[PDB]
Amino acid sequence: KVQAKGMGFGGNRKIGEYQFGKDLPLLEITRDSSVEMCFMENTDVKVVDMGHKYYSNNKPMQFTCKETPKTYYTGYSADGYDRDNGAASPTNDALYAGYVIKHMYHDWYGVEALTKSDGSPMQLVMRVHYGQGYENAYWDGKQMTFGDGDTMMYPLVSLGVGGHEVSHGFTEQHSGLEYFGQSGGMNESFSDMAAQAAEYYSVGKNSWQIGPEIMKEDSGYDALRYMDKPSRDGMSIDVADDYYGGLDVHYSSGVYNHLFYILANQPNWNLRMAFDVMVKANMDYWTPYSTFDEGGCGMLSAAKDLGYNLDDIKKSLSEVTINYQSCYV
Ligand SMILES: CC(C)C[C@H](C(=O)N[C@@H](C(=O)Nc1ccc(Cl)c(Cl)c1)C(C)C)P(=O)(O)O
Ligand SMILES: [Zn+2]
Repeated sequence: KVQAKGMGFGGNRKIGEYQFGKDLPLLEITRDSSVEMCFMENTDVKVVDMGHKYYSNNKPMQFTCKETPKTYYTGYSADGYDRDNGAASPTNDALYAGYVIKHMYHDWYGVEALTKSDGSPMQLVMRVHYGQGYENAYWDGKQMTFGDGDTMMYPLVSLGVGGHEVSHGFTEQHSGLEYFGQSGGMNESFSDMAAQAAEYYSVGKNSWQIGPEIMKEDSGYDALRYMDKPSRDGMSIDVADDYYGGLDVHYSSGVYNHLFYILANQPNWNLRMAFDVMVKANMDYWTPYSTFDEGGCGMLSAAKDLGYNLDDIKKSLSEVTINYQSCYV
């Protein structure tokens, strides 16, 4: 097998169709020239076509690429497409999203996005077309799985959704924030922060929302979540003092989502600087049962290591009613 390039399409009916090879770079694929077969796979990312099944052998998506129709059109029909539920090619978008997320973590932090139990780098396995009408995505400890959506959502393959799911793995392999209570809200938030960071890495801008690009225009929802004012969704909370023990992690995530938005918008600050503090806290300070307040201490320690302004962080923490005075015993 050799290194090859893939030309084709991505996007969906809402955000529009674009072309790998014109609007965005070509995709990194592999080819077995002896059999004129190509694979949606490279060293860093493997795309699996689940075929709307709930299980798979996780072999890479494979498609015919003939010397006489190097660069080849993607898709089982060699036309650049892999259409499903209003998306041009969720498998192309998954291969690109994995590239972006892998290179964001390498370029910004010199770290693998994912690693095995023994520290060896872990290939990003992006499993697409999962299930029948599955309107979600999930991380399972070793790979990222994305449905094709149904009446409410387009296929859930985007930079943001991919960044969110890969970063559940980043958290599991670092702080290990447990997926309930306050630590679980932080876990969810870090993944929503990484969705923004992936967008910022790719195009230098981010929506401050989760999933607007995959919500159908007739669903009645503009987005899954809003980071500037989480309570816009009717359930998420904007400050730590509004937390209660029965609040799901997808709603208590509003605390650190709002905090991330606030910090990134302090004078002189940007998304990358805010994410630097969060990533370093996840890597070096946050503990599996962290409270919101303890997570603020970790942010402060991380910022001190990086040389970043602590008063700007303290002001942001106070705005989401996190008690950082506790950090100084
Ligand atoms: C970026 C996205 C795709 C990540 C996933 C996610 O947030 N999507 C769902 C959600 O809002 N769930 C949710 C909300 C409330 C409760 Cl009570 C529970 Cl149980 C789950 C769904 C609505 C698409 P993930 O965190 O599960 O991997
Ligand atoms: Zn999540």
